[PDB]
Amino acid sequence: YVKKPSYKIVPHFLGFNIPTVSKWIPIFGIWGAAAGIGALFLIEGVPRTRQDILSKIPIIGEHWIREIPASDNPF
Amino acid sequence: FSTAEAAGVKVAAQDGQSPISDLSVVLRGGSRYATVPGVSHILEKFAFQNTVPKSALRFVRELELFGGKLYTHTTREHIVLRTQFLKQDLPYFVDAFANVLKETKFQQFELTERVAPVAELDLLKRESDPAFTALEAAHEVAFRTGLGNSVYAQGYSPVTLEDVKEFARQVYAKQNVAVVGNNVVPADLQQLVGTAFADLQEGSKVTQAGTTTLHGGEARVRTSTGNALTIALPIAEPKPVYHALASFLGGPASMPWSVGASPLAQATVGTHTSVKATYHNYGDAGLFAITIKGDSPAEISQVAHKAVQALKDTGAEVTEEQAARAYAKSKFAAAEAFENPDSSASVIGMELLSGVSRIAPENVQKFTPAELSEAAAQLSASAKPVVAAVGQVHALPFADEL
Repeated sequence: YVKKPSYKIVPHFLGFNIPTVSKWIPIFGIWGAAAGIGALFLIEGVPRTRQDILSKIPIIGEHWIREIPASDNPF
Repeated sequence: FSTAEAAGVKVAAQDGQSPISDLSVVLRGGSRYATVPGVSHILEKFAFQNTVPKSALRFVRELELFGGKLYTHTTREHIVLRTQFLKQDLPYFVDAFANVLKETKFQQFELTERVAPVAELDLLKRESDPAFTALEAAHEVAFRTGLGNSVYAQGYSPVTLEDVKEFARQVYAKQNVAVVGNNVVPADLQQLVGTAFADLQEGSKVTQAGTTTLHGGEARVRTSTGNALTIALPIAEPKPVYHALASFLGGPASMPWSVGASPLAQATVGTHTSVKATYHNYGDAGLFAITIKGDSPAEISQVAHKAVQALKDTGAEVTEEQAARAYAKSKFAAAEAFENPDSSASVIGMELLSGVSRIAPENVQKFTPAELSEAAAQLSASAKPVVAAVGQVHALPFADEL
């Protein structure tokens, strides 16, 4: 015979609890990647982005190593 | 159902072989005892509201964890509160009923926002059927007060929180409470009720203000939502033969797509109308009713004439075949009523709260053609016929026409 139902209250805040949030942790990850890729793509033209990030990527990085010949540069 | 007593409370239980138990508290608090019109309906709807140990919210959330269900209804005689659960969860349900009877906080906001609106939807759903209305109207004409009180709360006469609190002070007392357990081990229930309902007031037996008086008459409830007609005959001496007569006269078909072989069923041929004879025993008076619903007032009128003729014809002569058919249909009706949890609970509730021993379906008396015809004769020759017409009342019959 059962006298009482068996349960606990899980900690919660602003209507979030850890079981639920834990399911969304990976989604925040992917959105973070999406925002990272997007941001980097937006500033791909900035010379510092190329110098410090993009030209350092292996294989692919040579796409961003481009020199103007000294004969063709007024400045 | 082994009847016993636990701490002043009458407890009846029957063990079975099922995972499902039904526990019902039957209260002597139906409408015949209602202090003010509609209070017994409101009290029924106030069950499992906020108690001091446990809120209505907490109760419902925990009930869902046990997968239990809750059923409540009000009759002229009782309020029935039933729970259905798994066998093992019995202690929880006993304790829940104890909280309701001992510790209900009857709060004004519950009445205004929760209880009264639900009671109003309950009634409106019932009245969608014009036959319900007609049979209710018929009891009101026949008895006026007591059995003639409305079962349900109506808008014209409002129930107040003080009305409900006073009635509950009377009803929720050891003298007005019976516990009925279907598929509950009887020894286990007695032990639990004995601990849980020990501090319930003793109180006193609730009584009907005034003696039951019988009256004839007419009620003409003009609605726009369907047509019906009840022909009732108030009975001063309730006798078990009227069960047999109700089942004999019959009305509903025992077979799909058929009319039926019962006299009242045969009265409906050529019409889209239905009929049903019923007998209501209330201990000290009874009501024998024949209700006809349909879409056509002309057809209802036509059937109504045939129905009263059928009753007169029965008063003349019944065959042996017909008397045996009555015994069979009546034993069956008794059996299925003792099976149905809603009606079952009230049957044992009546045995426990009054002292009217239940008639087992296997002990239903066989009435001879003489006894049946004699019963029908008394009804055909009643001094106090009641007729309740619902719908296009200008087109429905009157008592003096029948």
